[PDB]
Amino acid sequence: MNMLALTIILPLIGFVLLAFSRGRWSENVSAIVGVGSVGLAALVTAFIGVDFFANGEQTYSQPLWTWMSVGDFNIGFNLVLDGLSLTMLSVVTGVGFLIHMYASWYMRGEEGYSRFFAYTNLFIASMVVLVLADNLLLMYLGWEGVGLCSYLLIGFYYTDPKNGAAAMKAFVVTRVGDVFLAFALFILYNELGTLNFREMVELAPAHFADGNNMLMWATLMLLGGAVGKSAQLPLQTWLADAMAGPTPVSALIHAATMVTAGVYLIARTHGLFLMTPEVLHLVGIVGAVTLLLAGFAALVQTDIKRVLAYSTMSQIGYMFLALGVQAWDAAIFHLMTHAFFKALLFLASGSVILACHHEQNIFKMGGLRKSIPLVYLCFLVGGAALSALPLVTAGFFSKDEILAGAMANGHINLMVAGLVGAFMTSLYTFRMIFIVFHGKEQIHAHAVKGVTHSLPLIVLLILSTFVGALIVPPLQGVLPQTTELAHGSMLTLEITSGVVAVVGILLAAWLWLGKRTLVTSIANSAPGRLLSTWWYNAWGFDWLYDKVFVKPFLGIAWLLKRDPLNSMMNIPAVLSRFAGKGLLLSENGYLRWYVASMSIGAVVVLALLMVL
Amino acid sequence: MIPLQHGLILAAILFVLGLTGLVIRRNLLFMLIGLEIMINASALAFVVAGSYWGQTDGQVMYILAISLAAAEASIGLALLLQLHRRRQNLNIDSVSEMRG
Amino acid sequence: MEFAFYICGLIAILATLRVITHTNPVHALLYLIISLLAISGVFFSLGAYFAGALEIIVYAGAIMVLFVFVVMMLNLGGSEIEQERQWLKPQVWIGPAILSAIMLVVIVYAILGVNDQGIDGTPISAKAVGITLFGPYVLAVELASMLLLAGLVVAFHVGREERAGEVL
Amino acid sequence: MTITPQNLIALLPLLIVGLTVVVVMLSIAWRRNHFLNATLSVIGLNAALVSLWFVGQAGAMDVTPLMRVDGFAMLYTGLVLLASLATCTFAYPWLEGYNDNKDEFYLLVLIAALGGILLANANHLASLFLGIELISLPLFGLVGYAFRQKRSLEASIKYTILSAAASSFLLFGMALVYAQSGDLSFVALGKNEPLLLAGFGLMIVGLGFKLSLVPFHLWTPDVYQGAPAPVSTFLATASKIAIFGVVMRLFLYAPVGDSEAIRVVLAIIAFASIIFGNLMALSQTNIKRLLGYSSISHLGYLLVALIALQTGEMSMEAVGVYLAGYLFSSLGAFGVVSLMSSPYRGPDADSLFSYRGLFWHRPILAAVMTVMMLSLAGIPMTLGFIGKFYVLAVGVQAHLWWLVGAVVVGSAIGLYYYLRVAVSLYLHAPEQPSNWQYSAGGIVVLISALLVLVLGVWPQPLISIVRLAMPLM
Amino acid sequence: MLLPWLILIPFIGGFLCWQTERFGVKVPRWIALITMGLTLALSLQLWLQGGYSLTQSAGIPQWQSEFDMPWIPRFGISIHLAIDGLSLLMVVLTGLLGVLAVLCSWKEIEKYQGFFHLNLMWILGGVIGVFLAIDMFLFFFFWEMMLVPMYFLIALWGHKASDGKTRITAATKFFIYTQASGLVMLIAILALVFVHYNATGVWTFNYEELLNTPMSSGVEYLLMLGFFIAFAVKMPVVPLHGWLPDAHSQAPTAGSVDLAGILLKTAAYGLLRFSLPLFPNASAEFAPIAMWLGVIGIFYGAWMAFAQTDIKRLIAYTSVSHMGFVLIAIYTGSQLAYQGAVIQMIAHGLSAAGLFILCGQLYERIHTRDMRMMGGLWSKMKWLPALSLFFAVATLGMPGTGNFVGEFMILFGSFQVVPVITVISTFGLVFASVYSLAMLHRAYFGKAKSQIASQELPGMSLRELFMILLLVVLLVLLGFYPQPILDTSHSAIGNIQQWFVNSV
Amino acid sequence: AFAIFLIVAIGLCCLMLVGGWFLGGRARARLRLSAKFYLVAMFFVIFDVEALYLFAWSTSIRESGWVGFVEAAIFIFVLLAGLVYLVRIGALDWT
Ligand SMILES: OC[C@H]1O[C@H](O[C@H]2[C@H](O)[C@@H](O)[C@H](OCCCCCCCC3CCCCC3)O[C@@H]2CO)[C@H](O)[C@@H](O)[C@@H]1O
Repeated sequence: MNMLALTIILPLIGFVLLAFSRGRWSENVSAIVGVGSVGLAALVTAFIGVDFFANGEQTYSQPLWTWMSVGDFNIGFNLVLDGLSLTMLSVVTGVGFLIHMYASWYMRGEEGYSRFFAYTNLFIASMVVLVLADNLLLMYLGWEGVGLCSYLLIGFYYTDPKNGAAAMKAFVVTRVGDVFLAFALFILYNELGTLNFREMVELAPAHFADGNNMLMWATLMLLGGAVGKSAQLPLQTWLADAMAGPTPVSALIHAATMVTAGVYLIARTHGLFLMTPEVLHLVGIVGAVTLLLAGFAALVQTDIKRVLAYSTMSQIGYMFLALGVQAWDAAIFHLMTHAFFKALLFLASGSVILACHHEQNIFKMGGLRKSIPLVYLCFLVGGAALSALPLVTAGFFSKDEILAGAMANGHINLMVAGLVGAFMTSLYTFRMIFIVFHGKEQIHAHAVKGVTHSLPLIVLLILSTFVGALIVPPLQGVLPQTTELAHGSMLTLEITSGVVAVVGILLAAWLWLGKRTLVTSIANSAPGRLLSTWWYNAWGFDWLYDKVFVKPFLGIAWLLKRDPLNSMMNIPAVLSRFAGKGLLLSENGYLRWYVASMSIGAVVVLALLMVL
Repeated sequence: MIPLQHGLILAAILFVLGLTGLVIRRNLLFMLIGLEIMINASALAFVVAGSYWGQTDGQVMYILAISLAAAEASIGLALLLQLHRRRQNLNIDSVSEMRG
Repeated sequence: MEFAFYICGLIAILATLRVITHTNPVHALLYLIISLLAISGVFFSLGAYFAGALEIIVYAGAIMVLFVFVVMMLNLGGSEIEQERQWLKPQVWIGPAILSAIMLVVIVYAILGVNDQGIDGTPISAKAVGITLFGPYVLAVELASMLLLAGLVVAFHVGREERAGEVL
Repeated sequence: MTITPQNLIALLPLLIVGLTVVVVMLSIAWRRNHFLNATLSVIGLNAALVSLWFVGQAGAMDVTPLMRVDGFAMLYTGLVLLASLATCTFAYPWLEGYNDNKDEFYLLVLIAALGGILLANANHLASLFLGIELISLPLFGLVGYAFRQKRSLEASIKYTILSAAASSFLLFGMALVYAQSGDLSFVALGKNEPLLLAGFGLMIVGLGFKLSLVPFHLWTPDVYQGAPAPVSTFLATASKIAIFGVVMRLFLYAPVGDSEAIRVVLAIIAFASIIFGNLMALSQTNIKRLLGYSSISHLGYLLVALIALQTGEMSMEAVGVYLAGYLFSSLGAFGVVSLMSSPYRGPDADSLFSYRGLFWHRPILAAVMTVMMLSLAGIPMTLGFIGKFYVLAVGVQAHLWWLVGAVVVGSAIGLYYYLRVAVSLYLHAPEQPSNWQYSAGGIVVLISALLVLVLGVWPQPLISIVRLAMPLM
Repeated sequence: MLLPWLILIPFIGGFLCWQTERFGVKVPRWIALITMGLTLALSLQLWLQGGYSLTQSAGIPQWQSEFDMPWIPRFGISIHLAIDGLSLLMVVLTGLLGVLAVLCSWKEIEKYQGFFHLNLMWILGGVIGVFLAIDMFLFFFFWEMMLVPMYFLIALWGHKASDGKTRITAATKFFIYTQASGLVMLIAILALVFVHYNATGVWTFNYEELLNTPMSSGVEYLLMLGFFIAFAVKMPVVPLHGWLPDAHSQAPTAGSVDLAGILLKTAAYGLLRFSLPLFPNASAEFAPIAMWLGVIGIFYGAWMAFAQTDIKRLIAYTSVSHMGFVLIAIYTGSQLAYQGAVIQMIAHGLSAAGLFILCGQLYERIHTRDMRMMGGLWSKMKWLPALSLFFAVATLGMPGTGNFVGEFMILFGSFQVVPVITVISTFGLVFASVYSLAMLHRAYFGKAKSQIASQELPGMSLRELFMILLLVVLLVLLGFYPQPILDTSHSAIGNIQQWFVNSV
Repeated sequence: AFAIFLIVAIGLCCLMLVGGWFLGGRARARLRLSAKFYLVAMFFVIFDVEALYLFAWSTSIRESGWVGFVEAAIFIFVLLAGLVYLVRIGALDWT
């Protein structure tokens, strides 16, 4: 331990190195340093995690210095390694390392190799900052750093307009979220003036004698931000388009990084949300609605990447339900399993959309089963864990523990919903899977094996199974409240889950695997078509936003392309130019005039003098 | 007898007439004439005031006023002559070259 | 000693009006002279003897003179007569007429304010006007010379016309 | 009341001038030599200045009922002499080009200058009238001195006639006030009577004409342009500086000078001259005409400090400071314009265009012309500023809000046109002096700008020195 | 004691540039440089000798050093120079930005280098003065004295625009604007010395003694308005800003570096030291309007910036947007808001300096300012795309850079005093995202181009690199470890803060 | 008694007028003739006026004093220098 710093210094060093080495490096060397650093950061995460368990699970705080000082305003650069932190961190450097290898192979011979890897190193560094957040400010360095790197990697393939504009939808939205988070910070500092988790948690019950009015806002904004970075509603619109990025990215940011950051922040501030019941209740709610809408839509995506996307959105939805109903250990456990099998799913999706020569559309694909074994198998394992297959999948244990919290707290509506959602997930997941690997092989794929591809896929497959469920996050020593346990209903429940899951997979098999004549017939129907386009279109949100925000914003911008104020001010100048000419019209060399002028002027002087 | 108001009223009336003329007239000769009528009216007033008050000042001033008169007729007619070799009539509006 | 004033005055006034109306210069200059004489008379009304006399022998005596001399040498007076008649019409005259009439009215109104304290027309010996002229006003006597002399120098630099006819 | 040796020492500069006038006119009548007549006239003025010094050694007496000789008169005389002297050292080369006789010029100059000293020294009412006749007559001639061009002549005639009309109002006014109020001396303004005011307002009409104050300003550009450039130099500095001297002193002693109606009509007039001045000054291409409108406005600015005379004594001081500033600045500008006309040739450098680069072949005249060009506009590092300063100071300090606002607004407008000009002087040159007579004018402008720069940056010397020449009260 | 040499070295510097050009067409630059190294060095020396962190609040009249000399005794006006932590910082900043403005033009010749560089020194020095000056006259004097030389720089070395406005007209707008605002602040000062003397019978144009002044409520107001307006034109606040986009559009690159990176700063710093102390009460009553014009500048600024077709002009409007935030920060008693202000002014100094220098080399390499004819520019040059990227990042308040540090402290404080406004301004932060990004895309991302001008372009000379990198480093350190700044300024800040509040 | 002086006055004027007019007539029949003629007539008017002044001086001489006389002196001397000027300018050559 005590090397908590290396878990940032490494990714950071890598980053600077790769960013100062533009193309001057052979794919193999920049791959070497890019993957390598993060690798050594994983290694250090292991060393420190081990010294942590051995040391007896003692909260470790390593203060680096003070980021800044004002009178009552003291913010510090401190790293706080506890159990939750160790989960976040382990996940990051691990899943990270893996995605780093798979990307290592995936990006061979491509615009800016060194560049991609630099950005990645910065993404890791940023995340690791985020997770070792002593306060909220250093954390905010985290969230911003993250959002940024995500903007860069999404909008990595700059040459195309659509790509970029996806990166910008990303940054804008994640930003607005980050503003809500801000407000959270400003309120929590005006009220407690410490912005350091533990202290806020104490001075919180102390100072909020008559709380439940300013604490409410603080937390609810913490939520705002959480929603933002986790793509929950209603800051979800940015997730779909996000798929415009290179696959390895859609793994990193989509499975083991950003969304997880949102949920994790909502976790660390558990004590604060607790003191504000209603908003924790909200957290739950939005989690639910999100997993639902997300599912329904994920059902219609004609694109591998985008299906997987609305998947990640629904899953994060689950996690937000787990949190919304005081099932913190459940939420985080699930976050881990989900990093596992979502990393798996996305890497695989890369190997496939690539092996199809950049096809990426399910329909223009097909019968891949025989063509590629490794990949097909991976989509089966993953897709199954995601579907929450009763055994051999950790995802089942996840969903379970979660609904165990849900029901276990008399929140049976979020429970029922969540189930409806398990049905949903199994269903769409396999619509995709079947449609991609079973049926008429339209594009003749072929396979290629290397360590830097196979190995990662293999480890992710392993950990994506029930074997993944073997690992358990040290969420007791941290103090996050234990979930209210259940029993006897634990089995009725569990089998209900397994049953809905299996019914799902089967029904998907019957729905597509044949002629699809039923599904096809029901697509062309009027209602089925209406809804079809609906769920296809993110439910209409992108529309509502582009219509009430983007359109009128740009509307103003066009409406003022020239400063109406600059002109409003040029008014006097004009008055004085034309006044100029006007008067000037009295010098006309006519002596007679000038004389008559003296005369009149005299007359005015006399009249005035008389009147006064 | 000698109501100062009437003498001064005379002075004024004349001054005004002379000015009017000065504006009405296009021929520089006539304008110069105007100017003379004016300087004369003003000196007249001055002496009338010098009569209200038992002072030699009204008069000595009048003296200066007419000294001026002379100098101005000198230079003014000299100008007119310099302008007869440039305009048959001394129509004054013709000198309008310089303008705003 | 009283009425003489008034009649002299109205006569003069009428004469100046006349000078302002007429077109043939000689008639004008003559009329302006008549006026000046009537004002010499008025001067006398107020016992401004050195004044009235001085006006007879100096103003209308040598100034108005130099004028007649120049109009006669130039002989310009005469021709352009119709060209001069074109200029004096109601349309051109009324504006300035109204203006100056107004001004006159304001002035006169402002005249009727000060206290008249009518003073007798008790003579003023020339010798007195000179006693002052060359005692209190010494410097003025000395400078009016300068005024007249400059009058000359410029009158020469302008009124003189070189021989531009002869060609090189 | 007669004249003792004292009073002669105290009429010293006036004497010396008169003498130079006669002497020079005689020499002219005998030989007709340019160089000689000039060098004579300048020896003479210089004389009149050191003479000032010898007046300084003597007492602040009163020579006749028509005069008063104090430090105030010493200041205004000193100035008017500088003005004149400069005018001559300028008109030399320009005349050297002239084909006709060159000599009558310097005479008209001497004469006008004498009249200006009568103004800087007057206390009676007649003295003023005569001082303005002396400041008018020879100037008519100076306007017409190159009557060959239609301009110069039209100018001379217009200026003459109008000038006479004004002299006429002024007279008839003096008549009305003295009539109502049986005294000619300033101090005895007939101790708000109707006729008194009236007469005073006609007097206004006249003074205002001579001063270029709206609505009696019109002739200004015509006349600044029409006349030989140096004659413009003297037409703006000497005449205006001195007529102002007399108007300050008059409205000071004059008890009616504390009146309201008059202070109002005055303020109005000032305000309006500032504004119309710079406004009409904007769209100009004819350097001269510009400097002319410019003058109308600056007479506005001083008129301010005159309206705020009753309240505070620094008032006058300001006026002095700013009158020196104005002086050296106008001598700089006009100096480079008449100096630009150089040997007579034909018409002068009316067109701004002629000025362009101009720093690329004639650098130092461009410098002088920009330093003055800023000065005149009210920028720091120039006496123009310091004067701006004082005018504002005396403005608020006396609580004259409208007038002050106007002052700043104006200053802005001016920023526009003057700034333009200097920049012109730096833009790119358009495609296309030996005598030590040109060098006079040269080192003259040079020195003068060096004054607005130094004295811009370290005003104390001038300030105190002006503070030092008070009138007798 | 040392202040004089601080104004002199730049003055004498300019003179020497001018009278060295004739020795070699290359020398003036070197002179300007060397002299700037000297000046900066001195700033750093007074930085080192005086306490890095000095006593927080001994009272308004306190200075690491002071210098007094008679000047216009008749008026009680003397050469009064005074150093603070605040002023110290503003002077280091100006010295740096000086060295850079000398570098960034190292590759631009028209007319004479001597005249250029001299003009430049008079600007820079004169403004340094505007900081060190404490005698109100000397202050005002320096204030106009710099505007002249600037207006020469714009009207004599700036490139003509796309809109058809001659450089001379930009120089004009700028000059009239700042100068006549100047007139108003002058007449204020006048009214004030007048009141102080008219209640203690002593003419002084001195800061310290003028504080004492008793004032009828309503008059302190009008006075404080004068001072405002004059600070509102140079800041800028809204209505009075257009001179900024134009003057930046037309300005030579060194001119836009110095204009954007300093003069506006002087506007704020004067707001602080003069508008508040001299008039605490009236200020206090005026804070609302001040803060609202601040939000309106935040927004209107970002919008005009984003709707920009020309680069330099967008950047300019960016500076307007940020000043909005400062103006707000000021009228909110928070001392936190003031620390925020300080660190953010110097921050945005480094930032905008960076953008205008880069935009400068970008023009040097594709002779254009209209983004409309530039895209996917990244492929072409080496560093410009990515350094431009970094500075674009930092512009919008991104942690890791100073801009965040300062804008967020500002926000914290502002919020403690008035939240509604603070939140709204933060949304301003969201707009900052939009424009900074748009700019970034238009320049370097997308279609290889929209005009033939885009083929593989020349490299970035070592000058360009090492100056832009020096700037980067600075902004990074400032984002990371702000303490030295916060401390150096904490003294003077605490003082103005205490006084503003206490006096109400 | 009185009116006789007024008659010699109106007469004197009348005569100067007629005469001047006839001289104008005869004049109608390096400077040029008309210029010279004018200059001369002018200096005549001047001499006239300044003479007025002189007489004024005359009426009271002992009452004026040494300064009065010295004044008359400088005055006349200047008038005379004015004549020397006019002559030496060549308005004499012809008349
Ligand atoms: O690299 C791609 C292109 O980038 C630029 O184009 C485009 C670029 O693609 C595009 O992203 C950029 O942003 C347009 C943004 C509009 C919405 C702003 C936010 C509205 C929200 C409302 C709610 C409150 C928060 C703010 O504009 C450049 C064209 O003006 C370049 O000009 C192109 O040449 C490139 O190909």
